Amino acid sequence: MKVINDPIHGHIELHPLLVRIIDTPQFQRLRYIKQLGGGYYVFPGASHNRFEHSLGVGYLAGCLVHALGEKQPELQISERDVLCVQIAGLCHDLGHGPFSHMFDGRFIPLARPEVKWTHEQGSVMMFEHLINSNGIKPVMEQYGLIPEEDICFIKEQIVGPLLWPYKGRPENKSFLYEIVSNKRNGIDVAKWDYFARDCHHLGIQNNFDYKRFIKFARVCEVDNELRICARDKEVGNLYDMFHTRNSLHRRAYQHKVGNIIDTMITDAFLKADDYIEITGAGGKKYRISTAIDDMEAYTKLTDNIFLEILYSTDPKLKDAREILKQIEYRNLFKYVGETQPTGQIKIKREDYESLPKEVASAKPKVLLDVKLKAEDFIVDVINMHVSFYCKTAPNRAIEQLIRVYCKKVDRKSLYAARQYFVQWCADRNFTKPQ
Amino acid sequence: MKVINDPIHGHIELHPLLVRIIDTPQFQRLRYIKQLGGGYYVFPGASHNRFEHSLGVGYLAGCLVHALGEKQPELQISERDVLCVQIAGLCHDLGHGPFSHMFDGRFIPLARPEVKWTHEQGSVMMFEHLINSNGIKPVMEQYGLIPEEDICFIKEQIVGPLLWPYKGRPENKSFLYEIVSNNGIDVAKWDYFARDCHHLGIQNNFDYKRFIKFARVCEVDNELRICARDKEVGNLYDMFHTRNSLHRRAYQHKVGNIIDTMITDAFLKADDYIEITGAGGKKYRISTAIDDMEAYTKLTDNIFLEILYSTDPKLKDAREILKQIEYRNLFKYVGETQPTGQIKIKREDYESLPKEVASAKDVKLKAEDFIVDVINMDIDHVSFYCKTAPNRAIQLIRVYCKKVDRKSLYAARQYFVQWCADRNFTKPQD
RNA sequence: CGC
RNA sequence: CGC
Ligand SMILES: [Zn+2]
Ligand SMILES: [Zn+2]
Repeated sequence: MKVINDPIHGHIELHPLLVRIIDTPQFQRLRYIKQLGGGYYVFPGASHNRFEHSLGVGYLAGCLVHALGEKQPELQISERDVLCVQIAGLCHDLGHGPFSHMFDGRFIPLARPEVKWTHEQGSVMMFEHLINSNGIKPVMEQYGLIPEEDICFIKEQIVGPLLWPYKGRPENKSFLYEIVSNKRNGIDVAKWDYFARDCHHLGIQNNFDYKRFIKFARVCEVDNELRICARDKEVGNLYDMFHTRNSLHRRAYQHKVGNIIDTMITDAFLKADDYIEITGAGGKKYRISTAIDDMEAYTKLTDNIFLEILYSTDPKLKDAREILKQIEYRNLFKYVGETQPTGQIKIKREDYESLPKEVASAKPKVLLDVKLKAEDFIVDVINMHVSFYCKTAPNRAIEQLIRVYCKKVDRKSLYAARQYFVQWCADRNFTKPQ
Repeated sequence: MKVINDPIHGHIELHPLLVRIIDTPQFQRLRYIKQLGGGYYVFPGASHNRFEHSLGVGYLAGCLVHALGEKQPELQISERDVLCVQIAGLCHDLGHGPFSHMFDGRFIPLARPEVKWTHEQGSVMMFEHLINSNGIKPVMEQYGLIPEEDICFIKEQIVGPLLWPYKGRPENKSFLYEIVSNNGIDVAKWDYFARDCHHLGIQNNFDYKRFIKFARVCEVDNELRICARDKEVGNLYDMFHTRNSLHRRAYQHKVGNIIDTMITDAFLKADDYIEITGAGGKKYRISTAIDDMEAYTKLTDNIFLEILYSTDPKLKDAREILKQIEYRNLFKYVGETQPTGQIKIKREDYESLPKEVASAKDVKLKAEDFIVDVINMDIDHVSFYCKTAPNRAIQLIRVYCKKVDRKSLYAARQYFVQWCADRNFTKPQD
């Protein structure tokens, strides 16, 4: 089989069935989507894309199931189970759009507030499209997979279930749905890859040692469910991982300028949406916000759309182009403040678009000259339990931030924007900004 | 000052003038050109672009020039001098085209064999274009630079001189011309040695920090040359070895070079049908964008995706080559050879080679089926000093086939071996 | 506001 | 033929 040499995992061995899924346009698309979205414009080392991360997730998913399979043959983990987990690891991010999280986290809710969309649902659709347009089903049979149920298994590891809700594997293998993405504690192999990979590219330092965690993991009975468990001695490695997670969020994922830049890209896309045409199945033409509705079109929707707007000459694209040009010139939106919702609702995606109006409609009655419209405000909604076993008894067990930026960079609008912001938070009973 | 946190160097401090140069479309362009070109298709960690490298080179350039001047005040090293050497470091790669070296190393020769072009020449043109499009001359003045002679000094660091052939700085500051690009020891190699090892997972045994703090300018044959300390000779060996490990394992990688030639082939078949708008509304091709910097500003690795996502029927041939890269149905390796004792093959003759292979001889193959790739790399000449006496010192040629059946593959092998006989080249191994 |  |  083939070896891919990754700076984080060294030599990666890929089963020939994984190679065939990788060597498709639907998987090679991930080479053109930056892992950290606009974070590259803030961190020059963060040039990595979804592709190499996905190889890493596919690789760690395998190492874990194969480690668990050797130390616990009573789990009856087949080599078909291994491949289904690796495929799910490879393919979990297939549905990511331009600038990863900025696309489904901010662009799609602002452009189509009525539509519900996640990158995970995109991954399922893209995976189904990847199989159908490349004849992967026979290659799966050739290598021992049973397509109808194994494809069901792979999709459920990605997006979740549609008593025991799953239908790809029975209850005696429930621990398999915990590897690729863990919806119950947030410890999965995908986190392991990008902690290490993002640290590597940001120059932040990573104390967590994923290999020791794999070496000592075990499946155990916890409330009559089979769950993967860490050794009781290894709590120190887990403390390190959580500290790395907190550093990456505080330093990189929630960086002030990096988030501002994400909203500028989203602004440019929104101004371009009516004029960019992406050709989907049958020659039908889609927009940036509607490419998610046709997988052929989505395949051709990547970070490229930044440069296609930046390089365009079309007069209708001028407004969008000038937003991208201000990023290059480093004339960004200006930070106004921050807040938190007090024991309150999740500010919901359907409401993201109404937010700039509320801020402008707020009444700071300490009245000054300048007044601002909704188009001048950006509102940024940033959305953000381990069982152990002792070695003497091996199968016995033991939120939202809201930033406001202003598109006008004068002293007076920024002074006024602050007054509107401080007023808006009182209206909704948010914490006082300062 | 503004700080940029880089994984190779930690914190980089940028003088306000450098920020002004960096925050232009001409410099930001470098975010959209892979440092290793097609090598990303073999090394998934090699996603790095020319931009981050260029910041490293400016940083390393300042470190060296600043450490010399503080340790040897007799060198008369101004802050004008430091800023100029930083700008030269920041901008030395401004002229790189799509997929870095694959552009001027193979494409421009195959598309316009008449013209003799280098990315360094592009960097001079792109720099001049950068300075005028963003009003950098007044900013240079408000920070103590004399633009007319300093722009010459920056240009000369990047491309070289047109007796003392330089006109940006006098001979008593000859050493300043050795920092950005040189004997082959300069800060540019230092950054990409470290940067490439970091993304490739190869180990870099050279420590540039140790070389920097122990470096001294000394007189050697009437010229002031930058000299390493005697005890750093072991560091120099490690430097020369990681350089050679990077070329043999990464830059001259077999599949990555094959992929580079597939992109080049795609570009030549797309060349007559892509239009890039340059100054005055004039239109240019991938091959002529080099003659107009406004157009060149918009020619990045994005030209790869424009072809790949194109629907024009006239771009189908180029599109299908790129689509063959995604599927991993690549050209096939036939063999390797070298011009032993022979005249090195020159760029102007690159396009003649695929027909010379079909020339020299059941199934027979035409020039269309042959790719000929010419791989170029480009002890002494480095002087050391002792502590007690601190002022005195002491081509590859590969052939690929486009038809991948075993019958055409064995045929192309014989075309190749015979072609080397006619041209006095080595007989390939197995 | 590439602290 | 991302040894
Ligand atoms: Zn992921
Ligand atoms: Zn360079």
